[PDB]
Order: sequence, then structure tokens, then C-alpha cells
Amino acid sequence: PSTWKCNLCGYENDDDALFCIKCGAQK
Amino acid sequence: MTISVKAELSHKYSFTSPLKGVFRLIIVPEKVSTARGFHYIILLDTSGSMYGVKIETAKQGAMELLSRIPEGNKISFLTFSNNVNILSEYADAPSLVQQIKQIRSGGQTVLYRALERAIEIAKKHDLPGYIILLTDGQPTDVPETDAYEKLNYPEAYKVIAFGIGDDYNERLLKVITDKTAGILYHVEDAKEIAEMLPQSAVTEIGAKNVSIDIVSETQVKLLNYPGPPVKLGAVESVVRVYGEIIIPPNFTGRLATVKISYEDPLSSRINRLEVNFDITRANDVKRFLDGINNDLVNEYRYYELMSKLANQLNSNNLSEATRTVEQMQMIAQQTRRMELIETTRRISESIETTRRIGTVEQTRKISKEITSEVTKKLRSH
Ligand code: NA
Ligand SMILES: [Zn+2]
Repeated sequence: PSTWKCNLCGYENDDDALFCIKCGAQK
Repeated sequence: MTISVKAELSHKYSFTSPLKGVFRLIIVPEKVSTARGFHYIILLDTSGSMYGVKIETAKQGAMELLSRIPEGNKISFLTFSNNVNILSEYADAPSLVQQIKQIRSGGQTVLYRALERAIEIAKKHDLPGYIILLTDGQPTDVPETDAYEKLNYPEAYKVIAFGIGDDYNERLLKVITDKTAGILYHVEDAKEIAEMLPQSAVTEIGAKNVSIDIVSETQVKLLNYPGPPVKLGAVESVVRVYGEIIIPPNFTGRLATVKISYEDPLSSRINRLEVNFDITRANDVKRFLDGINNDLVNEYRYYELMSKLANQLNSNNLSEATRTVEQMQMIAQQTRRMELIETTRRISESIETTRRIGTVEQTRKISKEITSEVTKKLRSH
């Protein structure tokens, strides 16, 4: 697996993005 | 005669992580009056490649443009190609018609020296204005795009670039327009020049000498306009200013204040507008997420992806271009907005066909088309 999950929200966030797209939390 | 501002932030509450808040400023012109006190600087490429329909159509379109500009404005006209040639400087239109008629094609393209001269001319006086630029090929004096990055463009001067045909450098012109809050128009047929160039005339505006300052307790980053502060010579149609601001973890209080100042073009009065982004701390996750304007997040992400799309097509990364346009499709369909859904179809549309053709000829074409469309979507109507 090579994506990262946000903890505050539950979005599967690509390692391309340093900030979560759904909620804005940092990596 | 006036401007109205709606300012929206993506987050109402903060939480335990550094947050990327995004914001949007919508500036609406109201009761628009005649636009006066602007300095139009026209830069026409007359290189050898321009000989034929391109240059005759450009001359006629230039005359029609001069006809459309209101009377209280100043006009400068430059013709660049083997050396820079100033037809008129800070003057009126009647001077130019005879000289426009004597323009001849021939020579290389010296875009860098023409732009340097246009900048000097703009800086000779204290008026806002526009740089109307038409070219059909690459510069022969300075083809490096980084050099056009570093120029000190005059503030409140918007560059309207008309890239003609299949031989100019869309990335370079994009840099120009991006640094000047400008517009890039891809012209595939000379016919288009005759209807499009006169439209760069600004007849009626809602505000003049607009200044948008952003006083933030954290880093601020605009998406589609240089700044902050944003220095716009005029507001003719609705302006959408997108940006990002880092909301620190567990932040509470006045995050940022946006101060907009402008001149009433009719009453000649200075109006000042002030909006505050007041954030609180959330004591629950559902309570924090319910404070997120997801539609704004999706809109900001959509335009972010579109900018990336222009960059990727300029870089021949058609694979990433495909992934990007796909994400834009998902966003458009998640917002259920017909306009965005079709715009994205039309683009995916072209990207897939270019992958079909799989030639530099086609990739380079849609690169021009989509690079222009990015600037138009991000800085007009
Ligand atoms: Na040229
Ligand atoms: Zn999240």
C-alpha cells in the first residue's frame, strides 16, 4: 500500500499531497 | 461606480493539526461607468512569419480596438520583430491610423526588448493600463522563459496576450500573464484575431486602482493572482481571488483581515472595505468537520488542478495530465454543477484524443488551447 490516511477525517490521502484535501489536516 | 466583496473561508473551526484553510474573495462590479485614465500599450509582432493574413488582420483589428477604447485614455503602440519601433507613446488614436497602415512584415522576433520598452513606457506615468500583445512565434533575442519570469512588470498593468498559430511558446506567454494578472488568448485562425482583439478594450468598469491587502497572522498564498497585496488596474467583471492560509493547530481568534481599497470611477472617491476571518477551536471532530465549506474546498481544488493541468501539458506529462483531468471530472460531478461537468468533459475529450494521436503536434496544440483556457477561467467572466 502507498497512500496515507488522515486521522481527523477518514480520507485516503495520496502521498502526493501534504495536506488532506477533504479536511486540511497535515500529513 | 462601486465594488462589492463577499469573502469566505473554508474552515469555521480549527483542530489539533496544522490546517490548510482556503479562501475565496468574490468582487462584483456594480453600476459600471465609463473607463477612463488608462494607458493601453500595444505590442505587435511583425516578423517575417507574420506576412499575409495574420498581419493584415492584426492591423485591422488594432484599428478597431483603438476605435472601441473610450476617449479619456492614452494609447501607446509598438511594433517589434527585427528592432523595436514606437509608432506613438502616451498619445491618442488619430495619430496611429496612418502609421498602422504602413506596417510591413519582415525580420526576426525580439519580444524581450519590446517588453522592456513597454515596461519603461508604462513606468513613465502614474496611470494603470494594459499591454495588448500579439505574436506568432518564439522570441529570438531571449527564448528562455526564466528571463521573462524575472522582469519587473509595472503594477496595475494587465497583460492581454494573443498567441497566434502553432509556433509561439505558450509557457512563456503564460508566465507573462501570470505575473501581470493577465489573460492568454490562443488564436488558431487569423479570422479569430479580427473579432477577438477589439474585445481587449475595456469600456465600463466597477472600480479603478483596486488594492487588496491581506494582513494575516500566518503564511498566505494566492492561487490565481500575484500578491498579496493584489494590485488590479480595474474591475470590469466578477473577480474570484483564490488563496490558501495555514490555520495553526487549535487556533482561535482573528486569523486574517482583508482590506480592499479602490477608486469610484465616477465619483472619484476612495472606498475601503474590510473583512475578518474569525476562527474558533473545535472541541469535537464532528463539530470541526461540520464547520468545513466542502463546496469551496472542491472549487479551490478544481482550479488548483486546472493550473497543474496547464503546467503538465506544457511539460509533455500527458499521463499526469490524464490523472489530473480525471480528478477535475470527479470534482465537477461531486458538485453537481452542469457548467463544470461540461467544461471538464470538453477537456478530457481533447486529452484522450491527443493520447490517441500521440504526436508532439497534437500535445503541443492542446497545450496551447488549455493553457489559454486556464488563464481565462481563472481571471475573467
Ligand atoms: Na514570431
Ligand atoms: Zn482530513
